[PDB]
Amino acid sequence: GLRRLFADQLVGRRNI
Amino acid sequence: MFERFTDRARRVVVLAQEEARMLNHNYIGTEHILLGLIHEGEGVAAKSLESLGISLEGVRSQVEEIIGQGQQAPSGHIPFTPRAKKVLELSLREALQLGHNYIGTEHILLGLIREGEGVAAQVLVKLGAELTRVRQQVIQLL
Repeated sequence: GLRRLFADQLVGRRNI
Repeated sequence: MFERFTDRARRVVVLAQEEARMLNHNYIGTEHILLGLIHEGEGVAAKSLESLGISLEGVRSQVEEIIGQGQQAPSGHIPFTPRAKKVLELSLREALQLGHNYIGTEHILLGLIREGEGVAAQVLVKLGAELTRVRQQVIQLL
């Protein structure tokens, strides 16, 4: 994803 | 937002992350997106950059100069910088405005040019590619 906390499936990170 | 990307556009951002990882960088920045557009190799973006003389090696060397290799290998998945997130948002806006339902490599490059201020933009200028023409050389390939 487009944020910070944990891994997106492919690229980047996401928040809850 | 990834649901709207072409398979090759998806490949661009996957390669961008891989490049950030190789450089021991903690964020995927616009410069990594640029590297990914070149690595993808086949798309309108890669071809535009190739035809404007912008090489993987040229970009890598500029990134090494400007940012530098990090010391420690980062985690699996690396977050985007705010500027890179803005480039992806603008890539969607390019595609929409052009009447395209998908975001291709061309739109990622157009988005990068439109944001126009990050590390990628700086690198492109240092390598003698004015952003305006990149737009030109692109929509022409289109």
